[PDB]
Amino acid sequence: EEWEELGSGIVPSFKERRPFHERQKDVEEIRSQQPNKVPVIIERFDGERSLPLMDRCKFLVPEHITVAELMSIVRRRLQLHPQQAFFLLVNERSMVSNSMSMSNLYSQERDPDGFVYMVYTSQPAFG
Ligand SMILES: [Mg+2]
Repeated sequence: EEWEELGSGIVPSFKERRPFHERQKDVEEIRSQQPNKVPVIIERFDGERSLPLMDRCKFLVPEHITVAELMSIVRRRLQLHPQQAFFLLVNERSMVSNSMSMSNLYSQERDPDGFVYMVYTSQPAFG
């Protein structure tokens, strides 16, 4: 009569893995060390079946980098067919390949814990 664990195979996300205060401390220290860099969490969308997983979810992006530029990097890193559909969301909102800096994105979209959370999908918003 011993407790058997279930669901070892279901990977938790970053927020599920680490507590708020422990996440908040990571951003505090990193911002002090490298203040010209933006903390980002980039994970796969839950339902997603086409696009692959990456080994890392914690990332540092220089302030000057563009949203368009970040999408190309994330797209390149996953090694996809060029026709394959790729979208990158912040707070469940799709992003256009636009000219805005990571520092402007960070100001506008940061989570209370200090990270910006992004998720990548094959599913388009509309259509
Ligand atoms: Mg889950």
